[PDB]
Amino acid sequence: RLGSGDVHKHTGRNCGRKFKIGEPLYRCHECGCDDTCVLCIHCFNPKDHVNHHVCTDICTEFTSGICDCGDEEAWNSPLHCKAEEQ
Amino acid sequence: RLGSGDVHKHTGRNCGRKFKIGEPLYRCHECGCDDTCVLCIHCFNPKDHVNHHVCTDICTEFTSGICDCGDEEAWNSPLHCKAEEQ
Ligand SMILES: [Zn+2]
Ligand SMILES: [Zn+2]
Ligand SMILES: [Zn+2]
Ligand SMILES: [Zn+2]
Ligand SMILES: [Zn+2]
Ligand SMILES: [Zn+2]
Repeated sequence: RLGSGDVHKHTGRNCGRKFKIGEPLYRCHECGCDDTCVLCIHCFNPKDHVNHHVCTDICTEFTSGICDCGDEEAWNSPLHCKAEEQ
Repeated sequence: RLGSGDVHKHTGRNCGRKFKIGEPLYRCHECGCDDTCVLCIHCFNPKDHVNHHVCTDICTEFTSGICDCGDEEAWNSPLHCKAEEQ
């Protein structure tokens, strides 16, 4: 047996979650390679960002925008996905 | 019948969660009345802080420090506890 983890765990791939209208998300000035790099609520790990300038958002329009957790091109440091924590 | 909510829901009182060593937490420059006002991970709601300067922390020492969610003396605006969201 092996217990199941979080349904948002995505070890081995990019998260790719598509945001819905009204859904919040996170940005980090220091970690994001640019101001389009974002993390969904299931992925953002506060432990990765102590003393960083974090800025939340809410998706307010139909977008093809997606969570960049697990996309190393989007981040300046390793992230530790919150959904991987047990 | 009425379904149970989140075990961290604390409608009607202050949260009061005591942080453990290694536990992350949140601060908001604009919302906190001072730099001692904090929110635990179960309470911090990103929807309350769009375009605010949010700063995470990790508790690194034995403290009597506690989450201030639901303590109106600690905040400059109404918060909407994440644990109340269904
Ligand atoms: Zn994600
Ligand atoms: Zn992730
Ligand atoms: Zn960061
Ligand atoms: Zn709390
Ligand atoms: Zn709360
Ligand atoms: Zn705020």
